[PDB]
Amino acid sequence: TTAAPLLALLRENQDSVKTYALESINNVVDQLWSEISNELPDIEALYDDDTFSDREMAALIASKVYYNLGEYESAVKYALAAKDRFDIDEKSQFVETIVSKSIEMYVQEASKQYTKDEQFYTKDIIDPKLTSIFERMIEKCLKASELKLALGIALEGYRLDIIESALKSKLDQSTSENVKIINYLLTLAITTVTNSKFRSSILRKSFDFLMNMPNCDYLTLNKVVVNLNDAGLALQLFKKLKEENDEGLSAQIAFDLVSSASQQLLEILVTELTAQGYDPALLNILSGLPTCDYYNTFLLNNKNIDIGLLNKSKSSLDGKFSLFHTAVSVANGFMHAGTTDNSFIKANLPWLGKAQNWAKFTATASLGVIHKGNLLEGKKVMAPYLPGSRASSRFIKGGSLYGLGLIYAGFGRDTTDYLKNIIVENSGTSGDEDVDVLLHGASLGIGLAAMGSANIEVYEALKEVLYNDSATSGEAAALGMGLCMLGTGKPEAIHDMFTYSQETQHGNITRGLAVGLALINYGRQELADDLITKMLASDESLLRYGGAFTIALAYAGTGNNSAVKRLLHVAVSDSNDDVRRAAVIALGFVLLRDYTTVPRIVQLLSKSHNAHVRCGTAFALGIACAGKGLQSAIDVLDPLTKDPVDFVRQAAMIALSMILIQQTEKLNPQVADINKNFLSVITNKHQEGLAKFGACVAQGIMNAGGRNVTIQLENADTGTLDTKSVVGLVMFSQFWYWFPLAHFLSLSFTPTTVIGIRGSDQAIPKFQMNCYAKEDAFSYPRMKYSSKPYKVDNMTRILPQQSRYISFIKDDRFVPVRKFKGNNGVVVLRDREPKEPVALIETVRQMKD
Amino acid sequence: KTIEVTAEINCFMHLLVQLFLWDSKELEQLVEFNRKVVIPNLLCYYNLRSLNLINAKLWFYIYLSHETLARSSEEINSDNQNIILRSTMMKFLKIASLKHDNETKAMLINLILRDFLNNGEVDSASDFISKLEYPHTDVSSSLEARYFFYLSKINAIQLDYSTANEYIIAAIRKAPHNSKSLGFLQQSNKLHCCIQLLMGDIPELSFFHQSNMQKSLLPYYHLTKAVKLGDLKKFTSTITKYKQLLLKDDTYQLCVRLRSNVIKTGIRIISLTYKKISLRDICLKLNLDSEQTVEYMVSRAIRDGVIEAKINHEDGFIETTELLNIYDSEDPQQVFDERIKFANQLHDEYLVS
Amino acid sequence: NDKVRFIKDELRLLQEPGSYVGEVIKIVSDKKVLVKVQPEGKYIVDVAKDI
Amino acid sequence: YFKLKKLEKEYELLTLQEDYIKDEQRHLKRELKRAQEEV
Repeated sequence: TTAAPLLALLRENQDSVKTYALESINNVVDQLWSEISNELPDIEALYDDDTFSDREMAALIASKVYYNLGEYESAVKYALAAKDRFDIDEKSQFVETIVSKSIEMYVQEASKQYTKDEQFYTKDIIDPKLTSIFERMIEKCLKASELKLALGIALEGYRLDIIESALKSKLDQSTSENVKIINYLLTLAITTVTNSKFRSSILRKSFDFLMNMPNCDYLTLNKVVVNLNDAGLALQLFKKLKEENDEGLSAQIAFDLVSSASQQLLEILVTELTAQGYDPALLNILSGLPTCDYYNTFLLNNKNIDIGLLNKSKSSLDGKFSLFHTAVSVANGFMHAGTTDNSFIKANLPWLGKAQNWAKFTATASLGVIHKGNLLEGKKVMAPYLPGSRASSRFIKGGSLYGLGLIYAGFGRDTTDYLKNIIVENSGTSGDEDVDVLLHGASLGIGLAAMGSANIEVYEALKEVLYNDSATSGEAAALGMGLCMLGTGKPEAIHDMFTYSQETQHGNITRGLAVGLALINYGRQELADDLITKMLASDESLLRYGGAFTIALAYAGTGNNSAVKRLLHVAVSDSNDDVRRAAVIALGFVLLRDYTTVPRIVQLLSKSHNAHVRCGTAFALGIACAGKGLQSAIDVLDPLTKDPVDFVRQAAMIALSMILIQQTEKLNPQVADINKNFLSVITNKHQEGLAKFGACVAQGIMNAGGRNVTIQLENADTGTLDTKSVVGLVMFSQFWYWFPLAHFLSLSFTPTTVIGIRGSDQAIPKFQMNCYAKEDAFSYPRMKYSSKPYKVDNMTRILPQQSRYISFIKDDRFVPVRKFKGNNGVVVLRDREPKEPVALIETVRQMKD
Repeated sequence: KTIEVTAEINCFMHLLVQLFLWDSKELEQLVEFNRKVVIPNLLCYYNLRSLNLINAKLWFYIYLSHETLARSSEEINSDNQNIILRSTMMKFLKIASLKHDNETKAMLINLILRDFLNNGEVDSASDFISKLEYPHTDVSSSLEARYFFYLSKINAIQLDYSTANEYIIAAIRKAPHNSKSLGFLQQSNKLHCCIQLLMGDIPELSFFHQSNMQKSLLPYYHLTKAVKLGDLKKFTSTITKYKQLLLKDDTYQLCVRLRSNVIKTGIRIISLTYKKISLRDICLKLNLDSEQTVEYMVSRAIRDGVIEAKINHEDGFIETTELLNIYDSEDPQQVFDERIKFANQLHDEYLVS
Repeated sequence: NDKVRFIKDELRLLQEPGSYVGEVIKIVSDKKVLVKVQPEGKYIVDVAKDI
Repeated sequence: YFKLKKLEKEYELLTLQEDYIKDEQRHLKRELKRAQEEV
C-alpha cells in the first residue's frame, strides 16, 4: 500500500539504516515514484557525499523518478555520474528509452562540436562516460550484423573512426553485401550531409576500400574523385589500372570519366596520367569522339523526324509577327538534330525575307544544332558564311559564329584563339549595326566554346566589349565571362562586375551581367553567400533576377533548406513581377534531388493572380522533374495549357514536352489530347503569337532528334549532374527577353540508345538481349518484367526507364559484370571473347579509327 | 500467419467483450486468464502506440466489482490484487511519455484517482494530473466527463471549490449516451449540489427536480434549506436524520466544512448595508450559536473575507460596507479580458473545424 | 486567394464606355446585320465571328 | 535506417513548405485591403 515505512528509514539516523532504506525503496521505485519524488533533495544529498558509498544507489533511484517526471536529460547525466548506474546490458523499458534519448543528446551536440573542432570524439570534449555508452551502441549494432544501423548513429554523431572500423572489419573479400553497404553510405553521405568538411573525409577513405578490388563498382569509384576534384585520388586511380590492366576495366572507367568529369579537371587529370607514364588508350576515350559518333549512328538508323508535321506547322499562317518564323526555325533545328536534315531552309528562302534580323540569326544557328555531332563537317558547313568569304547577309553572318560555337563547344580549342581576335578587333571601332551583330556572334560562340575552363584572356577581352556599352554585344560578352570562369570564380570578378553594373546604364547589359555573375558561382554554397546578399540588397530588378540563379547554381545538386528559403522570401514579397518568375524557376535546381517535394510546392503557386508566377512554375516543375516521372505533376500543368493569358499557355506546352519524350503516345491516355492540342493551335489563326509560338517549339522538343533523344536534368543516361544542363535551361528561360538563347538546349539532348557494347575496343555489335519489357518503342508520338522473349530489345525508340529492364545476357560472347549498367547513354556489356560470333556491323567510327 | 496474429487479437478482444456476465460464472476466477490474454501478442506490440483497440474500460469493468472487498472479505493485511493492478497500470504509465499517449493513458489516471478516492490519500494526485496534460484530441466525450468528475472530487478535499464547479458543469455537457443518463447521472448531480453547498451561494434544486428520484430530492432539499435559512440547529438535526444517506454516498466530509459556513451564512442574511450596524443585533444572532466566542467568531468572520467589517468595542458598534462593487478601474476590465480569451480559443476551433 | 480575384474582376468589369441598345431590322447572309440603334443612327455592322 | 534518413528528408521538405503557406497568406492580406480600397 504505502511507501511510508521505507521513507521513514531514509530520514532516520545512522548510515546503515539509510543503506538498507535505499535498497528497500529500490525494489518498487517505479510504481510509487510519485511519493518518492518529494524526497528527491534528500536522496540527492547522499549522492553529493563522497564519504558515503551508497551514493550510486541514491542516484539510481533519482534517475527513475526524473524519467517518470519528463526530465530525461537530467537522469542521463546522473546515471553516468553514479559510475555504475548506466548499464545497457540489461533490457528494460527504462534502459531502452534513455539510451534512445542519449544518442539524440550526442548527435545534436555532435553537429555543434564538429563545427568547432573535428577531433572532438578523439578527445575529452564530450566526456568519456557518454562516449562509452555511444561506443557500446555501435558494438550492440554490429553484433546484429546489420551495418546500416551502426553507420547511421556514427554519421549523425560525427565519428569517422566508427565509419572506417564498420566497413573494414566485416569484409569477406558475403563479399557483395559489404560492397552494397559501401555504396549506400556513399550516395547518402553526399545527399543528406551538407557539410563539406565531413563528406570529403568519408569519400577518400571509402575509395581505398573499393581500390583494394575484390568486387568494386566502377561508377562509384569514379563519382567520388569527380565531385571533390582531387589530384591525388586520380593519380592512385590511374596507377591501379596499370597494375590490373584489362581492356574491359580500362574502358569502363574512361567511359565513366568522359561523361561525369568537367573539362578543367579532365585536363588536370591527363597532365598527371602523362607524367605518371600513360596508356594511349584512355586518351582516345576522353576525346568524346566516340560519344558523338554513337549519337549520329543512333539517329541515322532510328529516324522518325516527321517533316510532314513541320511542313504542316509553318504553312498554317506566316502572321503573328516575326516571332512566328523564330519558332519554326527552332523547331526545325530540334527535330533534325544530329540527323542532318535542312528541310525548312531548302523550301523557304522567301521565308528568310519575312524574318527579322534576330530570326535570321536563329535560322543560321539552327544549322549549328543540325550539324552538331560532326566535329569535322560542323566547321565545314559554316565555311561559306565566315568572314574572308562573306555571306548573303550580315544578319546570317553573325549567326554563323554562334552556330559554330554550338557545334564545337568544349572542344573549341583552336577556333577560340581565332574568334578572340575578331572581338579585340571591333572593340577599337565598329559602331555600325552590321559589325555589332558580327561582334555579337563571336562573343556568344566563344563563351560556349571556352566554357568550363579558366581563361583570363577570355575574361579580359570580353570586359572591353562591355566598356563600349553595345546593347547588342554586351549581352554576349557578359554571358561569355560567366561561362568561361565557371567554377568558384575569383574575388576579383565578383567585386569588379557588381560595382560596374550600377555604374553603366542599359537594360540588356543589366540582364546579361547579372546572369554573368551568377554563373561563376557553382558548387560554392556558403562561399557564394556574400554575392547573394549584395544582389538581393540591390534594389535593381535585373540584379535580383540574377540573384536567384546564384543560389541555384552555388547549391546546384545538394538540397539545402536555407538556400530555398532565401528564394521563397524574395519571391513572395517583392512587388516586381519579373523577380517572382525567375525565383520559382530557381527552386527547382536545388530541389532536383528532392523531386517528390516539387508537386506539393507548386500546387499552391499555379493558383496566383500574377501570370508571371504561373509561367515560371510550369518551367520550375518541368526542370526539376525532367529526369523521371511524376504523373501528379502533369496533372498541374493541365490547367496552365489553357490558362487565359497567352504566355502562360506557351510555357505549359514547352514544359510538358521536356518530361514526357517517349512517355508520350498513349502511355498516359491524356497525352494524345495534349499532342492534338499542339496541332489545333497552329492550325488556328485566332490563337495569338505567343500561344502558337508555344505550341510550335513544344512540338520540336517532343519530336527532338527523330523522337529518340531526350530532355534530362538529374540524368538517367549518365546518372550524375551536368554543368551543361543546369546552365542550358537558364539560357532557355529567356527567349523573348533576348531572342537567340534557345540553342543552349542543344547541350543536353541525350541518346536513349540500347546497343550491343564491348568491353574491348568497338566494332559495333547489335543484337537483342530478349528480356521482357513494356510498350514504349511501340508508344511514341505519331505521324513490365517477367523474363520472356520480347519483340525488339536492340535499338528502336525505347525509353531510358525501359532500357533498365533489358539486360545483357551471358549466353553469347558478351558477358555481364553489372547485371546491366543502369545507364543507357553510352552502353557497355563486357566482351570476354573478342572477334567472335555475336554480330558484326561496323559503324562510321570504324572507317577512320 | 498474418492471419494468425490478427486472429489471436480479434479473439482476445472478443473474450473481453463477452465476459460481462455472458457465458461466464465468476469474474474473479477468470481475472487470471484475462491478465494472461492481455499481455502477450497485444500489450507487448504496442510500445509506442495507443488505440481504441486497447481499452482499460473493459478491464475497469471487471476490476471494479472486486473492490467491494467481499471476495477479499478483510481476512488480509492488504489486497494483493489491487497492488497487482496498480503495478501493471503504472507499468503502462512508463511506456507513455506524452508523444501520442493521451488516449488510453487518461483512463489509467481515472483508475488511479479512484483508488485514492475509495481509501487512499489524494496528495499523490497532483503529479499525475499535471503529467497527464498534452493536447487532448483523442479522448471520448464520456471519458472526458468521468475524468472531470474524479478531478472535481480531488479538488474539494484540497479546498478548491471554484475549480471543481467549472469542471462538473463542463462534465455534464459531454455524453449523449443514454447509458450515462442512468445511475452515473445521479452521482454527478450529487456532486454539483455538494459544491453549491460549500460555496454557500446555493440556489434552489429546481433544475434537478425532473432529473432525479423524488426520494433523492427531498433529503437533498433538506440539506440545502439547512444552509439557506442559516440555522445550526436545523442543520445538525438534518445531519442526524439523513445519516445513512451522507454515509452511504461517502460525502460525510460536508459535516466538517459546512458547519463554519452555515454559521457565517446565518450572519450574512442579517443586513450589513449601512455605515454602522448596531452591535446588539449582530451579538443577538450570534448568541444563539455560541455566546462565549461572539468577538472571536466575528473577528474570524471578517478575516476570512466572506464578508468584511470593522469593529470598535470602545464604541460598541460594528461598521460595515454595502458589499456592492464599483466599475471605475481594472477589475471589470479583467472580466472583459477573460471573455475575449475564451472567444479566441473558441474561434481557433471553429476555423480549425 | 479567390476573394482577391473577385474584387479585381469587378474593378475591370466596371470600366467600360457603355454599349448601345439597338434593334435588328434584318439579317444579312454575308454575316452582316442591319441594326437601327435607338439613340444613334442606322448602321450595317459586322456580326461577331462566334455569333 | 537508410530508409529512416530518407523519410526524415521527405518530411523536412514538407516542413519548410508548411511555413511557406503562412507567408503567402500574410501577403494576401495586404493586397486584399489595397484592392478593396481601389474599387
